[PDB]
Amino acid sequence: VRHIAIPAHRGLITDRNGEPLAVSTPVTTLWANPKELMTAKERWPQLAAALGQDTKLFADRIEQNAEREFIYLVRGLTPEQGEGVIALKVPGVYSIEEFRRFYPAGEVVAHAVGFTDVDDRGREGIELAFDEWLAGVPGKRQVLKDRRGRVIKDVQVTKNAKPGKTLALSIDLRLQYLAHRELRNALLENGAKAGSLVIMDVKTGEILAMTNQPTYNPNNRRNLQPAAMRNRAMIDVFEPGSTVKPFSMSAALASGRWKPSDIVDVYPGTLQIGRYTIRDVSRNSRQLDLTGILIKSSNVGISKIAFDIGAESIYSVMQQVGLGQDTGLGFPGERVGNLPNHRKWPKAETATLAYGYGLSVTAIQLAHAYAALANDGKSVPLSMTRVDRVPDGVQVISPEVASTVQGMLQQVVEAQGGVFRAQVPGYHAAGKSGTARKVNAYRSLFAGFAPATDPRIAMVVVIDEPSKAGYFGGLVSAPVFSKVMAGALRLMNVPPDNL
Ligand SMILES: *C(=O)[C@H](CN1CC(C(=O)NCCN2C(=O)c3cc(O)c(O)cc3C2=O)=C(C(=O)O)N1)NC(=O)/C(=N\OC(C)(C)C(=O)O)c1csc(N)n1
Repeated sequence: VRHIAIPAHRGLITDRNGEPLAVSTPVTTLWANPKELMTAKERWPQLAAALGQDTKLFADRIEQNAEREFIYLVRGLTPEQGEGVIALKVPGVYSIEEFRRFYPAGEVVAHAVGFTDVDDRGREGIELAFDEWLAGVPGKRQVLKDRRGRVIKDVQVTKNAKPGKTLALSIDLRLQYLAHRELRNALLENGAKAGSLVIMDVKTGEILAMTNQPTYNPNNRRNLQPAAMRNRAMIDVFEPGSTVKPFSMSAALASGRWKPSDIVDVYPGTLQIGRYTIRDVSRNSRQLDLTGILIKSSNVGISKIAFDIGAESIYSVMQQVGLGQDTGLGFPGERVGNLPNHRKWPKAETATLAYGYGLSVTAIQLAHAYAALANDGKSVPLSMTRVDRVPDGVQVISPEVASTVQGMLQQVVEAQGGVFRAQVPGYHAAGKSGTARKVNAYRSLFAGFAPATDPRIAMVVVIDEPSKAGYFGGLVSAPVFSKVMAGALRLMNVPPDNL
């Protein structure tokens, strides 16, 4: 008499609308008692054939395990294939009924959902993070064996298996599909190495979509590079560059010393700070109002504002909206990044902070920060699960500064010489481009939200090493935001505010 495991049914993972993302399917494991097999050698070759094993390698194996009462023959056949080889009636060949994950959306949601191992344990993504909730508790059954390992009776069930619990993700499979296709299309269109796209509900903290390129089929994980398994939206850190300028502007408008119509002189489009040189791409400007600084992405303009208000006020807004701060999702391998702090801020670091140099963030943090700005300065906690009861937000930017900065980002998108590729047919949209030279090689960024009049959705597009002549965020990333924001607002029945 021994006690042996009854595997629990692993909980269904669904999208927010109940569409299956991870399903436990019944499969059959074959095992053999070698001590029984050793009395039916004439049966081995037929049994070897049936397992697609070679006659002599199979016989070498049984011989080598002749002292044992258990070995695995094969794991995870269908119930039909399993029943096919049990029907050969080979002494000492036995059937365990098991569960195996199937992922109906495959590579589309692989980074978020993750996978289980052959033992049905969660090892990546949601499968790992919610493993206790999904696995349930195994059962035990009492099994009498004769003295040479022959299973005879099933004496009783000692303890019943408790099933796993259903888990509904925040992901909307319809937005996930749209996000997946358009990031793939832009990646191919730009000969890009990698990229990420994140969509947030600005009101609920919910991640409606999270896709990366490259991806992999979790149903077929054989001969698979690590690179394609990385959930880059959460585990990759990058410099966000000029996409942080709206947080600098937030500190400027909250200081009491700046309003949108104020002028900064950026001539000649450079500014020497000790040994270091601050440089604009476009160097044909003198006076720029604060909206112009964002439209022309003048590093010199935001630097002079940063000198006047102090890095401390800028650091604080960036810390508050979650840049380089723990998200608290508890997701495997999640990076925090780095928001550098100083006891006393020097000049050079005051400027670089203000335009997103020497800062490290995730696509998720950047999306969360834009979510807070869109939701009138209120940060709602992030969830990867369906939110039925929305937790209270924290007011991180005053509602009036948030509303002024939204208006300015609406201008970045809609005004003359603005980022017109980010415009969303039938809607007012708002956002900020960025371009990071990595240490030539570029990262193209667009972060924004829509509709501008009552924000619903925040979105970040990161394309890593576009290899065509176009590398600027406004060229590469902005058109992706456009197509994916259009489809997302329509799938979510958001009334057009620009008709
Ligand atoms: C923030 O991301 C800063 C500043 N960049 C500048 C900029 C940009 O210049 N985009 C617009 C470029 N540009 C046009 O597309 C365009 C089109 C027309 O029709 C006209 O007439 C003019 C122009 C025009 O000037 C960025 C943006 O995408 O918004 N932001 N980035 C940096 O400071 C760093 N990278 O600088 C560059 C990319 C110039 C470089 O090659 O080094 C940076 C920040 S963090 C990091 N690692 N690098």
